[PDB]
Amino acid sequence: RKQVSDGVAHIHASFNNTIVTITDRQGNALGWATAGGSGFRGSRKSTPFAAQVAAERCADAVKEYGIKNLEVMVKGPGPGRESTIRALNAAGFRITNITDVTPIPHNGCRPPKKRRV
Amino acid sequence: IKVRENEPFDVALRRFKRSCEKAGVLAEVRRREFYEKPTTERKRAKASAVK
Amino acid sequence: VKCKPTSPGRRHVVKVVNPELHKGKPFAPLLEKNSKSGGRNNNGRITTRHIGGGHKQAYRIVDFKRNKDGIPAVVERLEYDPNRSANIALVLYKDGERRYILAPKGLKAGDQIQSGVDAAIKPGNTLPMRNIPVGSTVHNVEMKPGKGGQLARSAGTYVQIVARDGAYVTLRLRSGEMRKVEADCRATLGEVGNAEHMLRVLGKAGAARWRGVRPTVRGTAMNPVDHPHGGGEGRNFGKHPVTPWGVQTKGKKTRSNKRTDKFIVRR
Amino acid sequence: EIDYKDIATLKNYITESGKIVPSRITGTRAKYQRQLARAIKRARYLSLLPYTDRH
Amino acid sequence: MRHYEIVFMVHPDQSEQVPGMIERYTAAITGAEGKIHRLEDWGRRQLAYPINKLHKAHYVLMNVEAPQEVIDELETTFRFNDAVIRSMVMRTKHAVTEAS
RNA sequence: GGCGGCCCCCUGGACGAAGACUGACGCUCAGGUGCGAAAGCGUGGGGAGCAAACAGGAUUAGAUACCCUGGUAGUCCACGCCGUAAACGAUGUCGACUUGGAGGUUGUGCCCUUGAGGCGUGGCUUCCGGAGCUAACGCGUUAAGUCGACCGCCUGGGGAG
RNA sequence: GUUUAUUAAAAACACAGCACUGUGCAAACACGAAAGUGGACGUAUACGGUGUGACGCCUGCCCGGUGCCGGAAGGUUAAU
Repeated sequence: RKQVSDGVAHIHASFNNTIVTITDRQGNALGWATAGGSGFRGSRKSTPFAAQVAAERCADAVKEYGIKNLEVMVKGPGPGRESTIRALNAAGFRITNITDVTPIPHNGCRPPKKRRV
Repeated sequence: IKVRENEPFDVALRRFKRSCEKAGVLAEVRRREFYEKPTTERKRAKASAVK
Repeated sequence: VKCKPTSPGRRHVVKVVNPELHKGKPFAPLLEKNSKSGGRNNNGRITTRHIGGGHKQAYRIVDFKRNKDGIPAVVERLEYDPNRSANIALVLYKDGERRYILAPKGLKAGDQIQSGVDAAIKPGNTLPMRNIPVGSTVHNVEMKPGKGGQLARSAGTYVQIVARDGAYVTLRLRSGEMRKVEADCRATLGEVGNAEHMLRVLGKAGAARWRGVRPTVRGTAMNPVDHPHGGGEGRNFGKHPVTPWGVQTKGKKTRSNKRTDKFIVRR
Repeated sequence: EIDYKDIATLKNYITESGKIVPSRITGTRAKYQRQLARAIKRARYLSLLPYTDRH
Repeated sequence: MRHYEIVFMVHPDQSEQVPGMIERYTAAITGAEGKIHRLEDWGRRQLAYPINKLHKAHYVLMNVEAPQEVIDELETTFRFNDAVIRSMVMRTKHAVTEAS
């Protein structure tokens, strides 16, 4: 229903959750899923079993848009860094690139301090 | 920070970016940075390493 | 008051420490080209603008339009204006004429005055903003593009040229920075002339508000024959708005011609 | 090695992480290294020494 | 006469505008009596970052023996020029005269 | 103290040197002169991101709480009364001190510069060496062992800042 | 002070700064049926609300209620 051939995988890895977010070769949405919202919502939803199931469950939908291969875009990782990559490729969407642009972020914007933790 | 895979049978050639940019950049920053007390600590560590 | 010349008030030796102490800006006669402002309110008949006391207006500076652009000019003096607190100055133009211009802080030497389409970027009469660079200071702004000076005075209202905004629809100003008016308007440069006469109290009173007028002083307090309040006995104590028209927030405008304000973030 | 025509031949001192390696590996005299350091600097800001892979 | 190593970036495809536009930049340097050690057409080369969207520039470098009275005028007439992507100025520790 | 990119101007300090010119015009200072980390006074504001107060959801033996989203001030400061506390050889002024020998660095004299610096040699810094001095840790000559010009502080509890 | 000549003669208080506030401008107000004259020969540091209580500090806090309004996620249920 789209025959785009090319997808662009924003792997929210993550520190608290897992959301594998596919946009098209231009930049609008294409297909997605998650761990926490699939049945896991609590202190249990970022786990290496969950992060692979997020990617596999994103692939069950993404298939309908006509898309065979992709790059990986890193702009906020966490547990687990390669797990969501392997899992789109397993589920047959070819990883032709990893774009590791990920904002640290750097000193002067000094991100949330939280509990001393 | 941009790295191909070829024929992609999930090759896992993606590994060499651990040298600095992917992996080393967390010395300061994690939630939160360290804020106070990391400056003389970098050169304190040079003495624990003499072995 | 932190500029120079700052001119400070006296020691506590008399009742008037302030007003302004500036030497070197009153002169006489009131020179050939001048006029005044007329009688008391006299609107015809039951007068709507309160408290009055309307003697001695008095004289005003007759130079508007100021469209004398590329004829170069030089500076004899600077003066005051008590209607606007302003740094207004005597500009001799080298065709054969003397004007009165809304000049900045210390624009004398007798300087290099000249303006217009492409010809200059200098201190400059009235200058089209489409012809010239970006800057913080602008001043005159022909309020709609052929009318005349939006600001007749250099009192600190920095109205600021932005660069490539919206096809020529520049200015970044006071109460609504998306005022959006065309760079076909004319500037002068710039908005700080007399800070001193307005960065401090002149008086409690001084001549500016008692020798020839009264200001506001009352509306609500005393005699219920006016405002919606309030019995007597010094109590008042009620719910009393500014009827029928409102006060401490509401807005008043719906429709009108131009009406270009576009975002107006308020507060 | 103070100026341009030599640092386009010395890009051997760039380790794979995209940065200039400590001279332990060959052993250069301080004057010569401290010359080449400023030859490198002008070639950095002018992109005539195009620093790491994507730039 | 500071030896200003100045790199300026103009619009990529205007190959017919730029030969004369170097004449409209050197015209400030000769005025000074200042003088050109090197002056390089670097061509339609690609960019390190996405600046002014056409992913190339027309790069020009020179090494001028020219006084401080020109460099804020140069800076201005690059900056006020809507065809100039970015422009930067290094100086001194002798002259460069050898091309890049 | 205290700045992190580079530059134009005013061009601090210096300080590596052929020397020239005058011969202690010197050192070192109290009252004062400048400077002045925390903070209040500002007077008008420049009004990201984070986070005291602000504002709650929440963990409730009371949280008057720490989370976590949201939150200013601190960021910094034109300009100026700023004393001031943790800026300790628990310590100034210093010249003579010539067993020293070992590094870390900077500039530099001399070499068929076949050379990783060889022979040198001040400065900046640290290492840590006898006779002595001496508790116990060891400090071991520029260091407390000699010799000294003062502008000093030093009047015991608790009375006090 | 000579202020409400007329109860008090001030033991009224007219000051004057200001956070907010009315209007991006045929600007607020409209006395007059038609003015566009005040404000203007003028811009939101001109001019008007509601006041201010030397001067300089100082304005903690506390939103249950009721103001002030401003909005739109959605229900009461009118011209249309």
